[PDB]
Formats: sequence, structure tokens, C-alpha cells
Amino acid sequence: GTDLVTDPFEDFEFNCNTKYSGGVTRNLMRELNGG
Amino acid sequence: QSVQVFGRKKTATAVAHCKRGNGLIKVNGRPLEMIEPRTLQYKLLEPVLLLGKERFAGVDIRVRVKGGGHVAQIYAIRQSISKALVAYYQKYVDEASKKEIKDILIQYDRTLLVADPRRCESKKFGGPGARARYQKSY
Amino acid sequence: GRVRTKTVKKAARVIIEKYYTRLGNDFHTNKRVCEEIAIIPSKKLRNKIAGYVTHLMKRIQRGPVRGISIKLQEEERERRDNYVPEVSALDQEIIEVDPDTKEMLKLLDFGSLSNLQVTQPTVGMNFKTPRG
Amino acid sequence: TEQMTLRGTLKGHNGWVTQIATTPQFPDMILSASRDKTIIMWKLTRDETNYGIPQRALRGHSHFVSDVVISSDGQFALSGSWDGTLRLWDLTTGTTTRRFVGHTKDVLSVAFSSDNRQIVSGSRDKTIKLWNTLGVCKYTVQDESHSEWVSCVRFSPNSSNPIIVSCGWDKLVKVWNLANCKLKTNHIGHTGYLNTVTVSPDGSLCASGGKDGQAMLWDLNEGKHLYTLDGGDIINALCFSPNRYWLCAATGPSIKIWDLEGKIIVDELKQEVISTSSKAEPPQCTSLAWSADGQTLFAGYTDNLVRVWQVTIG
Amino acid sequence: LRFIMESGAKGCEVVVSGKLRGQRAKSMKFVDGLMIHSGDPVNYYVDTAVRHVLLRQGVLGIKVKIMLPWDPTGKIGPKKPLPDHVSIVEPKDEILPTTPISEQK
RNA sequence: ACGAGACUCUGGCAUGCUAACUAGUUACGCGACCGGUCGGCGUAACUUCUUAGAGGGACAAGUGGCGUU
Repeated sequence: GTDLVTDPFEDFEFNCNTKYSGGVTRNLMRELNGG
Repeated sequence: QSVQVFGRKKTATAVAHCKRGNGLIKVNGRPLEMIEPRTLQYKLLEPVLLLGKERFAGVDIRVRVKGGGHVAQIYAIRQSISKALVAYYQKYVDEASKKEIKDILIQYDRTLLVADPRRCESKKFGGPGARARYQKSY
Repeated sequence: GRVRTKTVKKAARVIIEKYYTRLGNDFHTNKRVCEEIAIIPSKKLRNKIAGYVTHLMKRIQRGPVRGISIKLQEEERERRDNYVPEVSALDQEIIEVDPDTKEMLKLLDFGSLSNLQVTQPTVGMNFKTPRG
Repeated sequence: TEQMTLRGTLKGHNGWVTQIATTPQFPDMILSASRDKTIIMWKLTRDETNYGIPQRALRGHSHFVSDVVISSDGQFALSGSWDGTLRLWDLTTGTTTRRFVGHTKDVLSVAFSSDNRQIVSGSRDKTIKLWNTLGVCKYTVQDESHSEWVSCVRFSPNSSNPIIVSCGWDKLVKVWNLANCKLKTNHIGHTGYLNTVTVSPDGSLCASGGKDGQAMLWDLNEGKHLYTLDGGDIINALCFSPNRYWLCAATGPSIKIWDLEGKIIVDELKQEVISTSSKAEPPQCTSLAWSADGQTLFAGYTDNLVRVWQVTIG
Repeated sequence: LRFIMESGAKGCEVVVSGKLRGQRAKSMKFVDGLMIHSGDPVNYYVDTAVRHVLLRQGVLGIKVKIMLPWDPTGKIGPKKPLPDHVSIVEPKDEILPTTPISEQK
């Protein structure tokens, strides 16, 4: 079987209030400005 | 051509072939107040006491009367005779005399032309009938 | 409740402000015209629109209504707003003027005016409504 | 310019008249429009007491009829309901004989040729043909047809050469003659809808009328701009002067006649019923006209009563 | 959704329900345009389909609804219009000056 | 923009239409006397009872009263 992939955007929208809020926030920030 | 709607009500019907003939006084072919169920037997005696014997010497109304239900088969004979007089007078002399005897008969009683629209209504969910519901426990 | 939904209200208003002359005061004729000059996908909705059109024309026959801007009333209002009297209402042969505005006009270098008549000032200073 | 008075009243009716018509060949019957699946006769007596008689409730029409018209003879009355059907009232059996439902599109009305040559019907697929009793495909209109719905067609009102006019509620009325049958121009600018209009027996006049009132003249030969007379609202009844060329209509209870010479009215006196209530709308009426000589007049209100007038024409 | 709308649809809605990562099952719903839900016209105006996607962690349901555009003839959409939509034919144009002077050839 | 309403099905009404050898008419009729139609069979009336379709029909439409009229 396979697994669906997640954009940092939807990841943040789903885990904004969870144990993984810090990680999703950091990954979203890395997406938006990571150069 | 041929214009024939006869009499009907609720469920029952008195097919009234209107033409020239003997036209004796008969209901279901039977005498004036002689019907076996014996309940609503006066409804036809009333008008024929006003005009006279000459008027019904040429109006043969041959009626096929079928249907169970008193309020249907009765109250359809009055409709049938109203339409018989209406058609006879409209076709023969003028609609003013039909206007007059229809006026007396229909303003006499409303319920010839109007039937009861009430009929058994549908059964629904979770209940023994249309509105009743099954007993609700807690 | 026989309150007409805004669908029939808007449809009737558009019909009547576009086809004012064809409609009348009779429900049957309004219904027929609504059949002719509109696509109403329901017979019940057509009858509702025709009835509200009849009601609206009964409203209009006794005066203007705000939602409908039919052409005859607009033309009437335009012709009325262009009315001018035979003589101006400012063409007063005699103009009542108080001593204070007379003094102002004298200071404004208008003291030779003859159309003005000075009126005696009020004898009391009662102009405020009592408090309470 | 006449003198008229309502010398009395009658009672008993349910259908009220819309269009006046007859045929000179067999005028022994006169029709009247109705809604209760019926078309109603009148009768003639021409005395003081009798001014209108109910004889028969001619039930059997599939709907109510747009306009009333008879054949050249009075042996076939051609009634066209507001759906496309055709009904021919005949006295051979005392009732309607032939009923035609064969038009795929909703025809407004029907017509009969004076010489029984061309049958014309109003189809709504924008295709109009010309039928005949002999079995020859006469003519069809194929390109640059009407942009709206055709209602009825008319011909010469007397014994003369039949000339075609196609008149419709679509404000587009056309006139052609079987000799030329050519179209000069096609332009717009009509300000109202024409119920009906007759053509001159010598093919030189075809009146007009509209809500704006600029009733402009037509001529058979071309579409030249001659004049635009004045007028009232949409016409719902029309009778031509049998002896001259005039015009007439009625903006409700009141009647209005326009004469192409004087254009003025002589003395118009009217009688109207009154009531105590002021906010109550009185009963209305549609229009009036003379039948063939002008000795009796008919009218009826929306209050389910009928009235008849006596006129002195002179 | 973008493809649905450039294809001409009057509106569309895609709802994706199931495991969207994590123990819990989330459901997202993207609705763009207009769409009805109630009455008879849903039978011939809204066309919907449900599919199951088998992933390594579970099943994901995708529900797609497309509200067809009104189309007389051609059978791309429905024939009859929405019953609450009343269309008005424009009365014939009338542009006449004070004096009727027509242009003729 | 959804929902409500509209809408779909369902009743309640057509002396109008479309017409039915499967249920319902028939006096160029036999299965009747001392001028009342008489059931396996007797069915050039485009049908009223039955069936079902194309439509019609109702809109707070009319009137009176209350209400920003």
C-alpha cells in the first residue's frame, strides 16, 4: 500500500493545537521563508 | 351528438339516459317510497308536487344505478334529477325555465354539485396509523 | 401564512416595470401575459406572481410605489419637476423686515431699498420651551 | 353622433363577448366568447321586451377561444382557442363536427379563405406554409421569417380578390396581395400591439393603433411613411363603419370614435350605476359595437349582470 | 475543483474524509461556486459520486458533487431550468425621436 | 451563497379533450301477451361510470373590516 502526502500548510491547519504544534509551525515557517 | 353525464356521487352512479318515453315515477325502477333500505326515501317526492302530471309525460330517464354506500347512491339521485331537468329544459324551450327550477333545487340545497373530498389518508412511520404513534418508553 | 417569497416579489416587480401597459386589474389576463412574456418553470409560481402583480397594480392605480419605476409615473414626475410659476415667489411687492436685519442691510450698504417694510419687534423674550 | 339609451335590463349569462364578427352569407346566428368550456349564441327579435336570449350552453370546446370568426358561409364556424386547436361549429348535426389538433406548435387562432384556396395557420417553429384543398404544395416561408409568434391572418371583408394580411399580438403585421406578394422593407418601431385590423375591399387601406397612439398609415404597394395619427391604448374590440372608413375603440367603460374627416365627437351621453361606497371599484365593461344595422347594443359587467342598449343611429 | 469550474460547472464540492494523518479521522470539504442540497432539482441538477481510496493506513472516502449548468438541448446538463428562476424576455427596443424620420434605401 | 420556500410524488374537481373485442352502452332487439329496459352469448355514441395524458383549475383572486393603509 501507499500513503498520501501532506503539504506543510494542511499539516499546520490540522496540527495547530496538538502535541505537534511546534513542529508543524516550524516546518510551515521553513516553507514560507527558508532561503 | 350525445351529451350524457348522468348522476354520480362519492362512489355510486345513476346512469340517466334522458330521452322521450314513458318516464314513469320510479327509483331503481321501484315505487315512490318503497326502497328496501328504507332510510332516505322522501328525497324525490318533493318537486313533483308543484308542476303537475303533464310535465313528466315525455321524459324517460333510464337509470343504471350501481354502487354501495347510502350517502353515495342516495344524494346521487338528486344530482341526477337536477341534471335531467337542466338538460331537458335547456335543450327544449329555453334556459330561463331551467334557470328557475335549477334555482329552486340548487339554492334549496348546496350539496348536490359538491361532494365530500374527505378520504382515508396515508399511514406513516412508527405508528399504527396516519397520526397515532407507537408508545414511547423511557 | 400567505406571505409571498422574495422570488415572486422580484419577478412581479420586473414584469410590471417592464410590461406595465399589457397588464391590468384582472387576474386571468395578468396570468396570461405572465405566461407570454416570461419563462416561469412552475404553474404555481406563475399564479403567485400573477396574483402579486394584480395586487401591485391595485397599489399603483392609487399612486406611486417605491419599488416600481414604470415609465408613465417617471414622465409625470419629470414634467411636474419642470414646473415654474407665472411669477416668482421672491417677487414680493412688500417684504416684512425686522429692525435688526434692516440695520444689517444698512451696514451692508443697502439703505435705499423701498420693497422693505419695518415690522415692530416682539415685546417679550419668551422663545424657549419650559424645562421639566 | 347617434342617440342611445339603456331602455331596460336583462338577466342570465356567464360568458362575456370579446370580438364582434359574422358572415353575410348566413348571418342567422351570432357567437360570443366564454370560459366555461363553451361558446354562447345570441338571437334576434328587435322589440322592446326582448334584447337577448340564452338558448344553449354549447359545451365541448377544449378551452376558451381567442377570437370568433365564421366561414364565408354560416355552415362552418372556425373557433381557435388560445392553444392551437381548431373547432368547427356546424348546425348540420346541431353541434360541432370537426375538431383539429394537429399543430405541433401553439397556434393563437385560425382563418378561412374567401375562395377556399389558401389555409394559413400560426406555427411557432418560425415556418409558415400555405395549404389548399386540392393537394398542391402552394408556398412556404423559409428564410428571414418572423422573429416572434404569429396570431392570425385576415382577408378581404367583402366579395373581392382575397388579399392576405398576417396580424399578430407580436406587433408585427404584414400585408400582401396574391398578384405581387413582394416585400419592400423590414423595419422596427412599433409602439403597441394590434388585436385585429381589416383591409380595404379595394386594397388601399390598413389601419393601425397602439398604446403610444401614433397609429401610422399603411399602403399596399410599399411601406412609405405617409402619416401618424393619434390614438389611445391597446384595442380589445373593433368594428369598422360598414359604409365609410372610420375608427373606434374604448378605453374602458367609455367609448371613443375617431373620424378621419372631423375627428370630433358630437354628443356622448353615458349611464353608469352608482353605489354608496367610494373605495369600492364599480363593475367594468370592455367595449361595444353594432351588429349589422345598429338597432340594438350589448354589454355586460364584471358583476355577473347583462345589459342591453337601444340606439337611434341617426 | 479548478478543472470542474473551467469545464463550465455552476458549482462543485469535494469532501475528503478519513485518515488525514494521525489517529483521528478528519474530513475536509472544499466547496466552490453554488450548489443546492434540497428538493427535486437535486436529482437532475446535482451529480455526485463516492469513491474509496485504499491507503497503507486505511480507507479514504472522496465525495464529489457537481451542479450542472442549465443547458437547453445538447444533453451536457439538464434541460429544465431551476424552478425558482424566473427569466424575463426583453421587450422590443423603441428608439424614436420627437419627429419620426426613418432611414430608407 | 446555502437552508426555508420554490420543487417532486400524492389526494380533492372537470356535463371539456385524447379513446379503449380484458371491466362499463345499444330499441334495423329474442332467451316475453292480460303498448315497463330482461347476464357463457348481444360489443358503423371519438365515453359519461373505469383506466391514464395532454392540458385546465387556486392566486389571499373578489368584497367588507383591521394594519405604517
